[PDB]
Amino acid sequence: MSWLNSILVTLTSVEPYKVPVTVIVTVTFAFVCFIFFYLLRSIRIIYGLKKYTRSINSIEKSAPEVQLEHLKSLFQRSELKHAWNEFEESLHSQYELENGEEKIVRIRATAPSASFFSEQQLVDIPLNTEFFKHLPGILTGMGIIGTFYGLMIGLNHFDPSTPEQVSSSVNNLLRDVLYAFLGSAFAIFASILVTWLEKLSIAKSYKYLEKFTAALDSLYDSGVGEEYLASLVKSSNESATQARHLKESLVTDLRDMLLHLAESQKIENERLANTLSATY
Amino acid sequence: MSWLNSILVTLTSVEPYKVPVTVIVTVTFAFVCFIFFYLLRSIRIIYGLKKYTRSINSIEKSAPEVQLEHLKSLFQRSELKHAWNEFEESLHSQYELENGEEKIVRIRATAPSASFFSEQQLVDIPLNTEFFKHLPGILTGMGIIGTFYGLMIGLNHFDPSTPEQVSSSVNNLLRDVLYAFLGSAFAIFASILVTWLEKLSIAKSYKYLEKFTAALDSLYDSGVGEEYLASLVKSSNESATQARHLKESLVTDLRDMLLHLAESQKIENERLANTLSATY
Amino acid sequence: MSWLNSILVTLTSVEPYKVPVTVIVTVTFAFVCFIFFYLLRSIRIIYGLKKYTRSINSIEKSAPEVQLEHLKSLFQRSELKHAWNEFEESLHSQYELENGEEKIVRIRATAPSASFFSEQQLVDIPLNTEFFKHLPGILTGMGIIGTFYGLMIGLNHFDPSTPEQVSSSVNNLLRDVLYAFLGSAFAIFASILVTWLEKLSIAKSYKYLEKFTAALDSLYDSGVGEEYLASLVKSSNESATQARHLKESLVTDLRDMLLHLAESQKIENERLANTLSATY
Amino acid sequence: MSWLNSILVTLTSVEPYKVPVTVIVTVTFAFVCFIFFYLLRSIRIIYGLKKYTRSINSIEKSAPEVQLEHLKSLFQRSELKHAWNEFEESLHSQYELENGEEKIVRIRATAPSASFFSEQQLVDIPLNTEFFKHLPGILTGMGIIGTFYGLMIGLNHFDPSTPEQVSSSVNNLLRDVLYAFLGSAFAIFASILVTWLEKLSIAKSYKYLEKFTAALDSLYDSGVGEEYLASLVKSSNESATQARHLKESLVTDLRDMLLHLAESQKIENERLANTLSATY
Amino acid sequence: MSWLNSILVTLTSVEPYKVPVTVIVTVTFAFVCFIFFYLLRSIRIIYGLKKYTRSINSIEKSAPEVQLEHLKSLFQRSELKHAWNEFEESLHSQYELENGEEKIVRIRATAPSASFFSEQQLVDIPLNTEFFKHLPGILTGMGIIGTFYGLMIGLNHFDPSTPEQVSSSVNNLLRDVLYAFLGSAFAIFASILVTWLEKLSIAKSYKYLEKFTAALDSLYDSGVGEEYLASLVKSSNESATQARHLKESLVTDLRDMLLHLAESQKIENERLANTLSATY
Amino acid sequence: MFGNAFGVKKRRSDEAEKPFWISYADLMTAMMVLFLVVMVASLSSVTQRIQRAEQGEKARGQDISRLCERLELHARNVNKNIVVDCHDNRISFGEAGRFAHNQFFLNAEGQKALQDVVPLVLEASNSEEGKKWFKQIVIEGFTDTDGSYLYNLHLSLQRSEWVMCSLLDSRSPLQKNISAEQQLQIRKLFLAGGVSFNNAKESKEASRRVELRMQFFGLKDKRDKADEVDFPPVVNKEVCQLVMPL
Amino acid sequence: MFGNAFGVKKRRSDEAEKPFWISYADLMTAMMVLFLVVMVASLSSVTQRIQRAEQGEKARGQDISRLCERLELHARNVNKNIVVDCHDNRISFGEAGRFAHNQFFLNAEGQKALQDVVPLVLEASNSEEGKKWFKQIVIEGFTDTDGSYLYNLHLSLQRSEWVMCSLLDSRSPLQKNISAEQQLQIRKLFLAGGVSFNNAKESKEASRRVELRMQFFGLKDKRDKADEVDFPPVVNKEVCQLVMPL
Ligand SMILES: CCCCCCCCCCCCCCCCCC(=O)OC[C@H](COP(=O)([O-])OCC(O)COP(=O)([O-])OC[C@@H](COC(=O)CCCCCCCCCCCCCCCCC)OC(=O)CCCCCCCCCCCCCCCCC)OC(=O)CCCCCCCCCCCCCCCCC
Ligand SMILES: CCCCCCCC/C=C\CCCCCCCC(=O)OC[C@H](COP(=O)(O)OCCN)OC(=O)CCCCCCC/C=C\CCCCCCCC
Ligand SMILES: [Ca+2]
Ligand SMILES: [Ca+2]
Ligand SMILES: [Ca+2]
Ligand SMILES: [Ca+2]
Ligand SMILES: [Ca+2]
Repeated sequence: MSWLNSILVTLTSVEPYKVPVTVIVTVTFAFVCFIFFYLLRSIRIIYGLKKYTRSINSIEKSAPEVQLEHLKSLFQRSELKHAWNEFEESLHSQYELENGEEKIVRIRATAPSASFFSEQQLVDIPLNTEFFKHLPGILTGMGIIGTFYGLMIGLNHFDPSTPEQVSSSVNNLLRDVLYAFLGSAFAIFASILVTWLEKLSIAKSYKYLEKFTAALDSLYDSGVGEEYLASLVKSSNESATQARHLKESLVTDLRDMLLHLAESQKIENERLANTLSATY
Repeated sequence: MSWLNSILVTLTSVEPYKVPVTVIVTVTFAFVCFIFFYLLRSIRIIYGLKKYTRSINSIEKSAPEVQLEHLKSLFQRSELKHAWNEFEESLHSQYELENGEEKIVRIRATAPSASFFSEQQLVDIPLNTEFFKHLPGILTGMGIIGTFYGLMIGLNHFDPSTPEQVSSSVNNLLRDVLYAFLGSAFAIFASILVTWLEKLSIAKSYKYLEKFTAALDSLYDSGVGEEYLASLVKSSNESATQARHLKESLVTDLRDMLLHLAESQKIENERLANTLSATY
Repeated sequence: MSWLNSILVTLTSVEPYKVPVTVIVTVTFAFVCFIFFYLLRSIRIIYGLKKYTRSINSIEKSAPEVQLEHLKSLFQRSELKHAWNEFEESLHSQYELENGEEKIVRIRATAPSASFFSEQQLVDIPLNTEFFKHLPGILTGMGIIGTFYGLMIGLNHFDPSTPEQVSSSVNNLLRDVLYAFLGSAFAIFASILVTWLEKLSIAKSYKYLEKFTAALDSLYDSGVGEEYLASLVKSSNESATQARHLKESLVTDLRDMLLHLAESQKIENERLANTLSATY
Repeated sequence: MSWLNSILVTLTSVEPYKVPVTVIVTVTFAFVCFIFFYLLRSIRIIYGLKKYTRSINSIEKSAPEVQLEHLKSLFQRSELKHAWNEFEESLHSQYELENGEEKIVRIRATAPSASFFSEQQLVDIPLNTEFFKHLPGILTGMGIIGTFYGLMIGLNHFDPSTPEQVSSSVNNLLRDVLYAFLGSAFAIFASILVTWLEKLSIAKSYKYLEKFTAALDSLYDSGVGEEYLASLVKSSNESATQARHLKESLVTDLRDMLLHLAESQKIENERLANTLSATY
Repeated sequence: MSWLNSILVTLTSVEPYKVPVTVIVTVTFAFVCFIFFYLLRSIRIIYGLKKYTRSINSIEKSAPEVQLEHLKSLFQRSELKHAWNEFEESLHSQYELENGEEKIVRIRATAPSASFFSEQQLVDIPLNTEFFKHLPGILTGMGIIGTFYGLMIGLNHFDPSTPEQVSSSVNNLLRDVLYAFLGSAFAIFASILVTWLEKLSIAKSYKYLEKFTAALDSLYDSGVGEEYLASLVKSSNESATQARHLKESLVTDLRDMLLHLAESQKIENERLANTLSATY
Repeated sequence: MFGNAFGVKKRRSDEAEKPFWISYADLMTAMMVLFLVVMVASLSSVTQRIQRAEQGEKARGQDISRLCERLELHARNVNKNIVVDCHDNRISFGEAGRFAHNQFFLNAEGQKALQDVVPLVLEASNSEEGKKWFKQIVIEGFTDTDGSYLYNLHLSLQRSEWVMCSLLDSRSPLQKNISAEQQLQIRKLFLAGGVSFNNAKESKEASRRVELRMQFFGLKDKRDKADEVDFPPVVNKEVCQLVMPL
Repeated sequence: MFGNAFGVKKRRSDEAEKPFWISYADLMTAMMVLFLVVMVASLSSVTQRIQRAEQGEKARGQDISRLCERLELHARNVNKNIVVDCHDNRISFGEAGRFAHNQFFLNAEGQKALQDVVPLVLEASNSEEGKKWFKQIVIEGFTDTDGSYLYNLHLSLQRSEWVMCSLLDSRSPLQKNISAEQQLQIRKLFLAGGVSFNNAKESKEASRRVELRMQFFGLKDKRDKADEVDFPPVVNKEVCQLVMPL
C-alpha cells in the first residue's frame, strides 16, 4: 500500500534525537502542570486547613452565638462557605425563655462536620484527583510510545546490504536505542516522582482535613434527638400521674365546696326557724 | 496436527502491510466511538450542568412555591426528571394557617441533593464509564495482537538456507518487526490519548455536578426533625402547667359560682320568710 | 542436579504442536465458560430487568393493594424475591378508616429501592464478577506460559552434534517461536474480547438496574416521618387550644345550669309561698 | 568498589541451573503458604457459612423467643458472638400484655444484618485478602528476577572468539536460556493458578456470606418506627375527638343530675307543705 | 541537538558500579523510612489497641458512672481522646428517680463505636496508608530506572568497528547491565518485602481495631429510640383509656356527692318542719 | 433524624491487573525469543560451511586415530620392539635403530622389527581406513650440523638406501614370507629419501636413528586417482648396491 | 429510622497500582534490546572473522604468486632453459635435466643452470614474500618404473647427492662466489627429499629427471626458534663423497 509506506517514511524520516527530546519536553510539561494544578494547590489547601483549625481552637470557650458569628465570618472561600452554610443548617439551636426573650443557650450537633467538610468537596475536586491519580500511568505510557517509535527508527536505519557498511548500521541502531531508553527512563523517573508527590500531598491533605473537622466537631455536642425522646417519655408518664392527681384534687375541692354550701344552707334554715319562732 | 500447520499457512499468507492498516483502522474506529459516545456526551453533560446551576442560582430569592414550580419546569431529562421528582419527595413543605387556608411558608431539605442527583445516575451511567474506563486496555490489546500477527508473518518469511542469504533475511525480518511495532505504537498512542481525555472529562463532570448539587442544596434548609422534636417537648412541658392552671381556674370559678348561688338562696328564702310572715 | 534434568526431560518430552493446541483449547474453554456463566446470565438478567420495568410502569395507576399483589407475584427469582420482601417491609402503608375496616389508602417509601435491589445483590453476585474481572489476565498469562513452555521444548531438544541435526534443530526452534506467537495472539485476542463483552454487559446491567429501581422508586413517596412529626406538633398546639376552649365552654355551661337551678328553686319557693298562704 | 566487584564476580560465577531451582523452591513455598493460609481457610469459612445458613433457615417458622434462643446458642460458641450480640441489640422486641405477663409477640429489624456480619470481619481479615491479592504479582517478580539473572548469565558466557566456536557458544547459550525459561514458566504458571484459585474462592465466600446475611434478614421485618409514629398521630387525633366527646358527655350527665336534684328538692318542699298543712 | 548529546555523555560517564549502589541506597533509605513510619508505628498501634481492649474488658460489670469515669481516664492519646469525646457525646444516659434524685441507671448506645474510633482516624491517618501503599510501585520504578541507566551506559560505550572491539563492547554492556540489574533485583526484593509487611500490618491493625471497638460496643446497648417510641405509643393508649375511666369516676363521685347533699337537705327540711310544728 | 439504616455500600472491590502490562510483557518476551532464535539461526547458517569442515576434520582425526591404535595394538601383540607414536604418526625402533659412527647397517633386532612391521602396516593400509586415508610412507633421516655437511648427508642417504635394500633385497627373511602382490604394495607405498636437522633432543646419539612416518591425505585431496602410477611385474630378484662387506 | 441522611460518604481508599507486571515488561524490554544488540553484534563479528580469514588466505596466495612470478622472470632474464611452474610451485629443467642410464651428473648446461638458479632462490627468500611464507626447498628424484628398483633408487639418490655437492662443494663456483651468510642460508633452505617413480607416456628421456620445488608456510603455521636450526659457521672446506671413478 502506498499510504502505509508513505506513513512509515514520514514517521522514520524524523531525526532520532527528536524522539527523546519530544518525550522529555512533553513529560516535563506534564510535571509542570502537575506542580501548578495539584502540588502548589494542595500546599495552599493544607495551609488554609491549618489556619482554619487554629482559628476554631481559639473559640473553644466562647458563647455559642459568638462562636457562630466568628465561624460565619471565618468561612468565606466558596466551597468552605457552602460547607459552613450546610453545617450550620445541621446544627440545632436550643432556646430557653430567659428575661422574657428566647435566647440560644446551647447549640447541638446533628451530623458530623465531615459530612459537609468532606474529603471530596474540599480536597479531591479542587485538586482534580480523578485526573491526577492517572497521570503517572500516562507518563509511563508516553515513555513506552517513545520506546516503540525510537526502536522503529533504529530498525528502519538497519539495512546495510553490504559488509563494509555493517558497522554504520550497528552504530545507528545503538544510537537510536540509546535515545529511546533515555526517553523511557526519564518518563519512568517523572512518573514515580509524581506518584511520590501526589500521594504524600493527598495523605497530608486528608490528615489536616481530619484535624479541621475534629476541631469543628468538638464545638457542638450530639445526641439531642434521644434527649427529646426521653423528655417526651417522661412527660407522658408524669402527664398520666398529674391527670389522676388533678382528678382527685378536683373531687376534693368539689366536696369542700358542697359541705360549705350545706353549712350555708344550715345557717339559712336556722335563721328562718328563728324568724318563724319570733313571728309565732 | 496438520490443522495447526494449515491455519498457520493461512494466517501468515497475508501481506505484512495489511496488518498495521487493520490495527490503525480498528483503533481509529474505536477512538471515534469514544469521541462520539463519551467525549461529546460528557461535554453536553457538563454544559447542561452549568446551565442548570445558573437557573438555580437565579431563583435563590423567590418564594418557596415559585421556586418549586420553576425547578419542576426546569428539569426535563429522564434521569434528571426522575432525580428531581425524588428530591422533591425528599423536601418537607411547612404549612401555616394564613388567611384561613394552608399555605407553604417554608420548604425544608431532609436529604442532600446529591442523594438523587448523584454521580452514578447523572455521569457514570449516561457515559457508560463502567465500559469506557477499560477501553485503553482494549486498544492496546488490539495493537499487541496486530504486532504478534505481523511477527508471525515476518518469522514465516525468514529462512536463510544459504550463508549469503543471512543478511537479506535478517534485514527483511527487521522490516517486518518495524511494521508490527508501527501497529503497536499507534494503538498505545491512541490509548494514552483516550485515557487522558476520559480522565479529564470525569474530573470536569464531577466538579460541575458538585457545583450543581451545591446550588440545589443552598435553596433549602435542614434540621426540621429536631425542630419538630423541640417543639413537641416544649408543648408537653407547657401542657402540664396548662392542665394545672386550667384545673385551678375551674375550681376558683366553681367557688365563685357556688358563693353566688348561696347568696341568691339567702336572698330568696329571706323574701320567702317575709312574704309568709306578712301573709300569716 | 539430576532432579532438574529429569524434570526438563519429562516436561519437554511432549510434542511441540501440543503446546499451541493446549493454549488454544484452554483459552477456548475459558471463553466458553465465560459465555455460559457470565454473558448468558447477564443477558437473561438484563432482559428480566427490562420486563420487570415494563410491568412496574404498567401498574403505576392502580390501587396500592393491587400494586402490592402485582409486585409480589412479579418477583420470583430467589435474589429478586428476597429483595422484594425486604423492600416491601421497608414500605410504609397508611391505613384509614373507610369506613368500617382498615383500608390502605397510600404506601410510602422509607428507603430507596436500590438499597435492596442493589448492584451487588442483583448483578455482581449472580455474575461472579469478583472472579470474571480477572479472567483476561489469566488468558494473557496462559499465552505467556505457552510461549515459555514451547521454547523450553525447542531449546531442550536442540541437537548440535551434526550440521543437518543443527539445521533440523533450528527449524524446530523457528516453528516453536511461530507457535508461541500464535498462542500469544490467540490468548490476547480472547482476553480483549472477554474484556469488551464483560464491560459492555456490566455497563448495560447497571443501566437497566437503574431504570428498574427508578421505576420502583416512582411508585411511592418519601418523607412520611417528617409529615408525621409535623402532624404531631400541630396536634399538640391544637390540643392546648382545645383544652383552653373546653374549659371555657364547661365553665360557661355550668354557670348556665346553676342559673337555671337557682331560677327553678325561686319559682318552686314562690309556689310554696302560695301554698302557705292558701293554708292560712 | 572492591565489595561491588566481589559481588559481581560471585554472581557471574553462579551455576545457571541454580537460579531456576531457587525460583521453583521459593514459588512452591509461596504456593504452599497460599494453600494453607488462604484456600483451606476460605473453604472452612464457606462451609461454616453454609452451616450457619442452614441453621438459620430451620427457625423460619418458630416462635420469636425460641428463634432468639436458637440464634444465641448458634453464635455464642463462635467468633461471631459479638456480631450476633450487636445484631440482637439492633432487634426491637414488641411486647403485648397477655395473661398478665409481658410477652414478645414480634421482633422487628432496625438495621440490616450485613452491618454486623460484615465482609471485612468475616472474610477479608481471616483470609488476609489484602495481601493475597498481591501474591500473583509477587510470583511474577520472582520470575522476572530469575529470568533476567539467568539470561544475563547466558549472555555473559556467550562469546564466540572464532567462527569455529560458534556452535559450542550457541549450544551453551540455549542451555542457559532453557534454564531461565524454566524458572519463568514455573513462576508465571503459579501466579496464574494462584489468581484463578483465590479469585474463585473469594467469589464463593462473598456469595455465601450474602446468603448468610440474607437468611438473617429474612427473619425479621423493618419499619417499626414509622408504625409507631403513625400510631402516635392517630392517638393524638383520637385524643382530641375523645376530649370533645368526654366534655359533652360530662355536660349531659351534669344536666341530668341537676334536674334530678331539682326534682328531689321539689318533692321535699312539697312534703314540707303537706306537713305544714297537717300542723294546721 | 548538542544539548541532548551533552547530557547523554554526562549521564553515561558515571562509573557502572554507581548505578547499583545508588539504587540500593535509595531503596534502603525508603525501606528504613517505611519501617520507622509505618511498621513500628503500626506495631505500637496494635499494642496500644490490645492494652485498651484489655482495660475495657475489665469494667464490663462496673456501674455506668464508674465505667464511664474509667473510660474517660483511659483515653489520653489525642486521636483517641477526641474519638472518645465524640463517642461519649453519642452515648445516651438514662436517668431515674431514686431518693428524690436523678442518677444514671443505664447508658445506651446510639451509634456504633467504629463511627468514632474509625479505621481512618486510628489507623489510616497515623500510618499514612494513603501514601505508603504506593511505595512498592516506587521501589519497582527505581529499580527499572537503574536497569535502564545501566543499559544506556553500556550502549553509549559500544564500539562495533572491529570484531575485538565488538566483543569487548558486548562484555562491557553486559557487565553494566548486570550491575544495574543487581540494583533492580534488590529493588524488587525490597518491594516484595514492603508489600508483605504493609499488608500484614494493615490487616492486623484493622483486626485489633475491630476487637477494640467490639469491646467498647459490648458495654452499651443500642435501640433506645425504638423503645422510646414504643413507650410513647403505650402511654397514648393508656392516656385514652384513663381519660374515659377518670370521666366515669368523676361522674360517679358527683352523683354520690349530690345524693349526700339531697339527704342532708332533706334532714334539714325535716328539722325545719319540726321547728315550725313546735312553734305552732 | 429520618435516615435510612438499610442503605448499602459497595464492597472493597479491588480492580484487576491492567491488561496492557501483562500483554506488553508477553510481547516483550516474544520479541526477546524472536531475536534469540534469529541470532541462533543466523550464526548456524553463516558458519555451516565452517561447521561441516570442522566435523570432517574431526572425523578424519577419529579415523586416523583408530587406524593408528589398531596398528600399535598389532605391534604390541606381535613384536615388543615396534613402538608407535600416534600423536605425530611415527614408528620408532629406538633401541634397535641406534646407528654407530660411520656405519649404515643395524643389528639383528632392527631388521627383525622392520620386516615384522612392514606386513602389519601393509595390512593396516589395505583396510578401508587405509584405502581411504593412507598415502605412502616416508622414511625419516636425521643429521647433525657438526663436521662436514656432505659426509653427514651421504651417511643419511646410505642409511635410507640400506633401509630400502633391507625392505626389498633378495634372500632377505621378508622375501620368504611375502607374495608378489605384497611386494608390489611395498614398492608402491614406500619411497626412500629425506634429510632433516633438529635440536629437540639432548643427545647426539638420538640423531643416529631411522623412523617410519606415514602421512595422510588432506580433507580436500580425497585420493586423486591420476596421481597413482603403476609398476610391471617382477622379472628378476632385486640386488642391493650398497657395500655390504664395506 | 433514627439515623441521619447527612452522613459521611466516599469512604473508599484508592487501590495502589500493581507494580510487578510493570517490572516484568520493562525488564523484558531491556532484555529484548540486549538480545537484539547481541544478535547484530555477533552476526557482524562472525561475518568479519570469516571474511578476514578469507582475505588473509587470498593475500597469502597472492604473495606466493607474486614471488613465483618474479622468480620466473629472473630465471628468464638469467638463462632461458629454466622452466618454472607457478601452478604447482615447481621449477624444472626442460631438456638440461635429462639423464642417461648409469649416469648421476647433469650435463654442462645442467650444471650451469643449477649454479645460476641458486642466487635467484636466495633473492626470492630474501624478499618480504620469502620472509613471510617461504619454507625450505626439497629435491625430488624421478626414474622409470623399469629395471631394478634398488638400482633406480640408488642412481636417483646419487643424482640428488651430486646436486647437493655441486651446491656446496668447495671446488664448485658457488662456494667461491657466495659468502658465509649466503652459505648458511643455503644450508637452511636446500634439503634432499625422496625418490618418485612418476613414469608416463613411455618417455624415458623426460621421466629420469630432477627438479626442485619450493614449499610455503600455511596461514595457521607458526614461526619459532625451535624449527630454525642454525648451522655453525663454516670452519673447514667440504669435499664431496662420490669420487669421479665411480
Ligand atoms: C522454603 C523457603 C524458601 C522461600 C523463602 C522466601 C519466601 C517467599 C514467599 C513470598 C511471600 C509468600 C508468603 C505467603 C504467606 C504470608 C501471608 C500472611 O499474611 O500470612 C498470615 C500469617 C499471619 O496471619 P494469620 O494467618 O492470622 O496468622 C495467625 C497469627 O500468627 C496470630 O494471629 P494474630 O493476628 O492475633 O497475631 C498477632 C499479629 C499482629 O502482630 C504484629 O505486630 C504483626 C504486624 C506486623 C508484622 C511484623 C513482622 C516483621 C518480621 C520481619 C521479617 C521476618 C521474616 C521475613 C522473611 C523475608 C526475609 C528473607 O502477629 C502476626 O501476625 C505476626 C506474624 C508474622 C510474622 C511471621 C513469622 C516470621 C517469618 C516466618 C518464619 C517461618 C520461616 C519460613 C521461611 C522464611 C523465609 C526465608 O503470617 C505468617 O505467619 C506468614 C509466615 C509465612 C512465611 C513468610 C515469609 C516472608 C515473606 C517475605 C518476602 C520475602 C522477600 C525477600 C526479602 C529480601 C529483601 C532484600
Ligand atoms: C528468595 C528469592 C526469590 C526469587 C529469586 C529468583 C532467583 C535469584 C537467585 C539466586 C542464586 C541461586 C542460589 C544458589 C545457592 C547455592 C549455595 C551453596 O550450596 O554453596 C555455597 C557457596 C559455595 O559454592 P561456589 O563456590 O559459589 O560454586 C561456584 C560454582 N560455579 O558459598 C557460599 O557460602 C554462598 C555463595 C552464594 C552464591 C549465589 C548468590 C545469590 C544471592 C542473591 C540473589 C539475588 C538475585 C540475583 C541478581 C544478580 C544481579 C547481578
Ligand atoms: Ca462533639
Ligand atoms: Ca441547605
Ligand atoms: Ca419515590
Ligand atoms: Ca426481613
Ligand atoms: Ca452493645
